Amino acid sequence: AITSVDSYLLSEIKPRLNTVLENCYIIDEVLKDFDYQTRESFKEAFCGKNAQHEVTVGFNFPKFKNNYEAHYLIQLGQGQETKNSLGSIQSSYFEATGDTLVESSTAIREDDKLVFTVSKPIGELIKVEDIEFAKYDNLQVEGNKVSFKYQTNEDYENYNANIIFTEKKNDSKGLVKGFTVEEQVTVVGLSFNVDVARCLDAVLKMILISMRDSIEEQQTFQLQNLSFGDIAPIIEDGDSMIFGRPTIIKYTSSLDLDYTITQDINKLTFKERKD
Amino acid sequence: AIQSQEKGTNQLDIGILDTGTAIGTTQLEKRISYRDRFTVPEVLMPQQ
Repeated sequence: AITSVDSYLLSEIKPRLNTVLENCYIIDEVLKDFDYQTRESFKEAFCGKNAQHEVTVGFNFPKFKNNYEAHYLIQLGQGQETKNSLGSIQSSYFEATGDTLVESSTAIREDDKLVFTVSKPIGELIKVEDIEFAKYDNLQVEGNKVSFKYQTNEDYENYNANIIFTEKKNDSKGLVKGFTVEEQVTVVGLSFNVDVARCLDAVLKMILISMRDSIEEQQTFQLQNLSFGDIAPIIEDGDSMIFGRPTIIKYTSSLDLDYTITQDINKLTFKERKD
Repeated sequence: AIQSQEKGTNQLDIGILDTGTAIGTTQLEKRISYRDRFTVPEVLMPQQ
Protein backbone atom coordinates (compact mmCIF):
# COMPACT_ATOMS: atom_id res chain seq x y z
CA ALA A 1 0.00 0.00 0.00
CA ILE A 2 2.17 2.82 -1.31
CA THR A 3 1.17 6.03 0.44
CA SER A 4 0.72 9.21 -1.62
CA VAL A 5 1.28 11.83 1.07
CA ASP A 6 0.43 14.63 -1.35
CA SER A 7 -3.03 13.21 -1.98
CA TYR A 8 -3.63 12.73 1.75
CA LEU A 9 -2.85 16.39 2.46
CA LEU A 10 -5.36 17.53 -0.14
CA SER A 11 -8.04 15.12 1.06
CA GLU A 12 -7.74 16.30 4.66
CA ILE A 13 -7.19 20.01 3.98
CA LYS A 14 -10.04 20.76 1.60
CA PRO A 15 -12.97 19.74 3.85
CA ARG A 16 -11.44 20.79 7.16
CA LEU A 17 -10.27 24.18 5.87
CA ASN A 18 -13.75 25.02 4.60
CA THR A 19 -15.25 24.12 7.97
CA VAL A 20 -12.76 26.28 9.89
CA LEU A 21 -13.38 29.34 7.72
CA GLU A 22 -17.13 28.69 7.89
CA ASN A 23 -17.49 29.81 11.52
CA CYS A 24 -16.09 32.91 13.21
CA TYR A 25 -15.60 31.67 16.78
CA ILE A 26 -12.84 29.22 15.84
CA ILE A 27 -11.05 31.84 13.75
CA ASP A 28 -10.94 34.23 16.70
CA GLU A 29 -9.30 31.53 18.81
CA VAL A 30 -6.80 30.87 16.01
CA LEU A 31 -6.05 34.57 15.46
CA LYS A 32 -6.11 35.48 19.15
CA ASP A 33 -2.53 36.76 19.05
CA PHE A 34 -2.83 38.93 15.94
CA ASP A 35 -3.77 42.60 16.11
CA TYR A 36 -7.33 43.80 15.65
CA GLN A 37 -6.79 45.31 12.20
CA THR A 38 -5.36 42.24 10.48
CA ARG A 39 -7.69 39.86 12.32
CA GLU A 40 -10.95 41.49 11.27
CA SER A 41 -9.88 42.31 7.71
CA PHE A 42 -9.14 38.63 7.12
CA LYS A 43 -12.44 37.74 8.77
CA GLU A 44 -14.28 40.29 6.64
CA ALA A 45 -12.80 38.68 3.52
CA PHE A 46 -12.86 34.89 3.90
CA CYS A 47 -14.63 34.05 7.15
CA GLY A 48 -18.29 33.11 7.23
CA LYS A 49 -20.65 31.17 5.00
CA ASN A 50 -21.41 34.47 3.23
CA ALA A 51 -17.79 35.16 2.23
CA GLN A 52 -17.50 36.47 -1.32
CA HIS A 53 -13.77 35.76 -1.48
CA GLU A 54 -12.62 32.16 -1.11
CA VAL A 55 -9.39 30.24 -0.61
CA THR A 56 -8.07 27.65 -3.05
CA VAL A 57 -5.53 24.83 -2.97
CA GLY A 58 -3.65 23.01 -5.71
CA PHE A 59 -0.43 21.37 -6.81
CA ASN A 60 2.57 22.98 -8.43
CA PHE A 61 3.12 23.55 -12.15
CA PRO A 62 -0.53 23.84 -13.18
CA LYS A 63 -1.22 25.07 -16.70
CA PHE A 64 -4.01 27.38 -15.50
CA LYS A 65 -3.98 30.38 -13.16
CA ASN A 66 -4.49 30.13 -9.41
CA ASN A 67 -6.24 32.63 -7.13
CA TYR A 68 -3.12 34.53 -6.12
CA GLU A 69 -5.18 36.58 -3.67
CA ALA A 70 -5.00 33.57 -1.34
CA HIS A 71 -3.92 30.04 -2.21
CA TYR A 72 -2.28 26.96 -0.73
CA LEU A 73 0.48 25.43 -2.86
CA ILE A 74 1.92 21.95 -2.36
CA GLN A 75 4.93 20.18 -3.84
CA LEU A 76 6.06 16.66 -3.10
CA GLY A 77 9.58 17.17 -1.74
CA GLN A 78 12.29 14.71 -0.77
CA GLY A 79 12.02 11.17 0.56
CA GLN A 80 14.36 8.89 2.47
CA GLU A 81 14.55 5.41 3.99
CA THR A 82 15.24 5.35 7.73
CA LYS A 83 14.51 1.95 9.32
CA ASN A 84 14.25 -1.61 8.03
CA SER A 85 13.23 -4.95 9.51
CA LEU A 86 14.52 -8.51 9.30
CA GLY A 87 13.56 -10.00 5.97
CA SER A 88 11.81 -6.67 5.34
CA ILE A 89 8.91 -8.26 7.25
CA GLN A 90 6.39 -5.96 8.93
CA SER A 91 3.42 -8.10 9.94
CA SER A 92 1.52 -11.33 9.32
CA TYR A 93 -2.23 -11.56 8.78
CA PHE A 94 -4.72 -14.41 8.48
CA GLU A 95 -7.20 -12.26 6.52
CA ALA A 96 -6.85 -9.86 3.60
CA THR A 97 -7.66 -6.53 5.25
CA GLY A 98 -8.11 -3.08 3.75
CA ASP A 99 -8.58 0.30 5.40
CA THR A 100 -9.66 0.93 8.98
CA LEU A 101 -13.02 2.67 9.28
CA VAL A 102 -15.16 4.42 11.87
CA GLU A 103 -18.92 3.98 11.53
CA SER A 104 -21.96 4.91 13.61
CA SER A 105 -24.79 2.47 14.25
CA THR A 106 -27.82 1.85 16.46
CA ALA A 107 -28.49 -1.42 18.27
CA ILE A 108 -31.22 -3.65 16.82
CA ARG A 109 -33.47 -6.02 18.77
CA GLU A 110 -32.94 -9.66 17.89
CA ASP A 111 -34.22 -12.52 20.03
CA ASP A 112 -31.07 -13.65 21.83
CA LYS A 113 -28.86 -10.67 21.00
CA LEU A 114 -28.50 -6.99 20.23
CA VAL A 115 -26.69 -6.39 16.95
CA PHE A 116 -25.14 -3.47 15.09
CA THR A 117 -24.99 -3.38 11.29
CA VAL A 118 -22.16 -1.80 9.30
CA SER A 119 -21.75 -0.85 5.66
CA LYS A 120 -19.09 -3.50 4.95
CA PRO A 121 -17.88 -6.85 6.32
CA ILE A 122 -16.43 -6.37 9.78
CA GLY A 123 -13.26 -8.42 9.52
CA GLU A 124 -11.27 -7.34 12.57
CA LEU A 125 -13.07 -5.35 15.23
CA ILE A 126 -11.01 -2.83 17.20
CA LYS A 127 -13.43 -1.02 19.50
CA VAL A 128 -17.05 -0.16 20.17
CA GLU A 129 -17.23 3.14 22.01
CA ASP A 130 -17.09 2.72 25.79
CA ILE A 131 -18.22 -0.91 25.95
CA GLU A 132 -16.13 -3.56 27.72
CA PHE A 133 -17.90 -6.72 26.60
CA ALA A 134 -17.65 -9.42 29.24
CA LYS A 135 -17.36 -13.10 28.44
CA TYR A 136 -21.00 -13.65 29.40
CA ASP A 137 -21.97 -11.12 26.72
CA ASN A 138 -20.28 -13.45 24.20
CA LEU A 139 -19.32 -10.73 21.74
CA GLN A 140 -18.94 -12.06 18.21
CA VAL A 141 -18.86 -10.86 14.61
CA GLU A 142 -20.93 -12.10 11.66
CA GLY A 143 -20.55 -10.79 8.12
CA ASN A 144 -21.16 -7.04 8.31
CA LYS A 145 -22.67 -7.05 11.82
CA VAL A 146 -21.44 -7.43 15.39
CA SER A 147 -23.56 -9.09 18.07
CA PHE A 148 -23.69 -9.28 21.85
CA LYS A 149 -26.20 -11.14 23.99
CA TYR A 150 -29.37 -9.49 25.28
CA GLN A 151 -29.74 -10.49 28.93
CA THR A 152 -28.82 -7.97 31.65
CA ASN A 153 -28.39 -5.43 28.82
CA GLU A 154 -32.07 -4.82 28.13
CA ASP A 155 -32.00 -1.05 28.62
CA TYR A 156 -29.84 -0.74 25.50
CA GLU A 157 -32.23 -1.73 22.69
CA ASN A 158 -31.84 1.85 21.36
CA TYR A 159 -28.12 2.23 22.09
CA ASN A 160 -26.45 4.67 19.70
CA ALA A 161 -22.74 4.05 19.22
CA ASN A 162 -19.65 4.50 17.08
CA ILE A 163 -17.73 1.48 15.81
CA ILE A 164 -14.12 1.13 14.67
CA PHE A 165 -13.54 -1.73 12.26
CA THR A 166 -11.51 -2.95 9.30
CA GLU A 167 -12.45 -3.77 5.72
CA LYS A 168 -12.25 -7.50 5.05
CA LYS A 169 -11.66 -8.73 1.49
CA ASN A 170 -10.40 -12.33 1.50
CA ASP A 171 -9.53 -15.23 3.76
CA SER A 172 -6.17 -15.59 1.96
CA LYS A 173 -3.57 -15.33 4.71
CA GLY A 174 -0.36 -13.57 3.72
CA LEU A 175 2.70 -11.69 4.91
CA VAL A 176 3.70 -8.03 4.70
CA LYS A 177 6.97 -6.90 3.13
CA GLY A 178 8.15 -3.31 3.29
CA PHE A 179 10.09 -0.70 5.19
CA THR A 180 9.74 2.74 6.73
CA VAL A 181 10.11 5.91 4.65
CA GLU A 182 10.96 9.35 6.02
CA GLU A 183 9.31 11.80 3.62
CA GLN A 184 9.27 15.59 3.45
CA VAL A 185 6.57 17.68 1.76
CA THR A 186 6.44 21.43 1.19
CA VAL A 187 3.45 23.72 1.72
CA VAL A 188 3.27 27.48 1.18
CA GLY A 189 0.62 30.19 1.22
CA LEU A 190 0.57 32.84 -1.49
CA SER A 191 -0.72 36.40 -1.58
CA PHE A 192 0.08 39.87 -2.84
CA ASN A 193 -0.50 41.17 0.70
CA VAL A 194 1.85 39.97 3.42
CA ASP A 195 -0.69 40.25 6.25
CA VAL A 196 -2.98 37.73 4.55
CA ALA A 197 -0.08 35.30 4.21
CA ARG A 198 0.73 35.40 7.93
CA CYS A 199 -2.91 34.79 8.83
CA LEU A 200 -3.07 32.03 6.23
CA ASP A 201 0.00 30.27 7.63
CA ALA A 202 -1.37 30.41 11.17
CA VAL A 203 -4.64 28.84 10.03
CA LEU A 204 -2.62 26.03 8.47
CA LYS A 205 -0.75 25.29 11.70
CA MET A 206 -4.04 24.69 13.52
CA ILE A 207 -5.44 22.15 11.08
CA LEU A 208 -2.11 20.33 11.12
CA ILE A 209 -2.63 19.98 14.88
CA SER A 210 -6.17 18.72 14.35
CA MET A 211 -4.86 16.21 11.82
CA ARG A 212 -2.81 14.65 14.64
CA ASP A 213 -6.08 13.15 15.91
CA SER A 214 -7.19 11.79 12.53
CA ILE A 215 -7.50 8.05 11.97
CA GLU A 216 -5.18 8.06 8.97
CA GLU A 217 -2.58 10.18 10.76
CA GLN A 218 -2.67 8.09 13.94
CA GLN A 219 -2.39 4.81 12.05
CA THR A 220 -0.40 5.61 8.89
CA PHE A 221 1.30 9.05 9.02
CA GLN A 222 3.16 9.57 12.30
CA LEU A 223 5.89 11.72 13.84
CA GLN A 224 5.17 15.21 12.54
CA ASN A 225 8.12 17.58 12.23
CA LEU A 226 7.28 21.09 11.03
CA SER A 227 9.75 23.64 9.70
CA PHE A 228 9.03 27.18 8.54
CA GLY A 229 11.04 29.30 6.15
CA ASP A 230 11.40 33.05 5.98
CA ILE A 231 8.83 35.25 4.26
CA ALA A 232 10.14 35.92 0.76
CA PRO A 233 8.96 37.49 -2.50
CA ILE A 234 8.00 34.50 -4.62
CA ILE A 235 7.57 36.75 -7.67
CA GLU A 236 9.02 40.12 -8.66
CA ASP A 237 8.27 40.38 -12.41
CA GLY A 238 4.82 41.93 -12.17
CA ASP A 239 2.86 44.94 -11.04
CA SER A 240 3.32 43.74 -7.45
CA MET A 241 5.22 40.99 -5.69
CA ILE A 242 3.87 37.70 -4.36
CA PHE A 243 4.78 36.90 -0.75
CA GLY A 244 4.68 33.49 0.88
CA ARG A 245 6.19 31.65 3.83
CA PRO A 246 7.05 28.05 2.87
CA THR A 247 6.56 25.28 5.41
CA ILE A 248 8.01 21.77 5.42
CA ILE A 249 6.13 18.76 6.77
CA LYS A 250 7.86 15.48 7.59
CA TYR A 251 6.22 12.07 7.96
CA THR A 252 7.04 8.48 8.83
CA SER A 253 5.16 5.76 6.97
CA SER A 254 5.48 2.24 5.62
CA LEU A 255 5.77 1.16 1.98
CA ASP A 256 4.11 -2.24 2.24
CA LEU A 257 3.23 -5.08 -0.10
CA ASP A 258 1.12 -8.20 0.39
CA TYR A 259 2.66 -11.63 -0.21
CA THR A 260 0.13 -14.47 -0.24
CA ILE A 261 0.85 -17.99 1.02
CA THR A 262 -0.69 -21.13 -0.47
CA GLN A 263 1.34 -23.78 1.38
CA ASP A 264 -1.28 -24.54 4.03
CA ILE A 265 -0.44 -27.76 5.86
CA ASN A 266 -3.51 -29.77 6.87
CA LYS A 267 -2.37 -33.41 6.99
CA LEU A 268 0.39 -34.91 9.13
CA THR A 269 1.44 -38.56 8.83
CA PHE A 270 4.01 -40.42 10.93
CA LYS A 271 5.80 -43.50 9.56
CA GLU A 272 8.50 -45.41 11.40
CA ARG A 273 11.80 -46.56 9.93
CA LYS A 274 11.58 -50.01 8.37
CA ASP A 275 14.69 -51.18 10.26
CA ALA B 1 1.08 56.87 -27.92
CA ILE B 2 2.17 53.31 -27.13
CA GLN B 3 4.81 51.03 -28.63
CA SER B 4 6.09 47.47 -28.31
CA GLN B 5 3.01 46.14 -26.52
CA GLU B 6 4.24 42.77 -25.27
CA LYS B 7 2.54 39.88 -23.47
CA GLY B 8 5.38 38.12 -21.71
CA THR B 9 4.15 34.91 -20.10
CA ASN B 10 6.00 32.94 -17.42
CA GLN B 11 5.17 29.29 -16.77
CA LEU B 12 5.89 28.61 -13.11
CA ASP B 13 5.27 26.23 -10.24
CA ILE B 14 2.60 28.63 -8.98
CA GLY B 15 0.99 28.51 -12.43
CA ILE B 16 1.04 30.68 -15.54
CA LEU B 17 1.51 34.41 -15.11
CA ASP B 18 1.55 37.39 -17.45
CA THR B 19 4.33 39.98 -17.20
CA GLY B 20 3.79 42.26 -20.16
CA THR B 21 5.86 45.31 -20.99
CA ALA B 22 5.19 48.33 -23.17
CA ILE B 23 6.53 51.81 -23.91
CA GLY B 24 4.40 54.95 -23.89
CA THR B 25 4.85 58.49 -25.17
CA THR B 26 2.70 61.22 -23.63
CA GLN B 27 1.53 64.76 -24.29
CA LEU B 28 3.10 68.03 -23.18
CA GLU B 29 2.76 69.52 -19.69
CA LYS B 30 1.64 66.21 -18.14
CA ARG B 31 3.54 64.90 -15.11
CA ILE B 32 3.12 61.18 -14.47
CA SER B 33 3.68 59.41 -11.16
CA TYR B 34 5.04 56.02 -10.19
CA ARG B 35 2.36 53.31 -10.24
CA ASP B 36 -0.13 55.46 -12.12
CA ARG B 37 -2.75 53.55 -14.12
CA PHE B 38 -4.00 53.62 -17.71
CA THR B 39 -6.81 51.67 -19.36
CA VAL B 40 -7.68 51.36 -23.05
CA PRO B 41 -11.40 50.57 -23.49
CA GLU B 42 -11.17 50.22 -27.28
CA VAL B 43 -8.58 47.43 -27.23
CA LEU B 44 -9.66 43.94 -26.15
CA MET B 45 -7.38 41.15 -24.93
CA PRO B 46 -8.26 37.43 -25.08
CA GLN B 47 -7.83 35.07 -22.15
CA GLN B 48 -8.80 31.53 -21.20
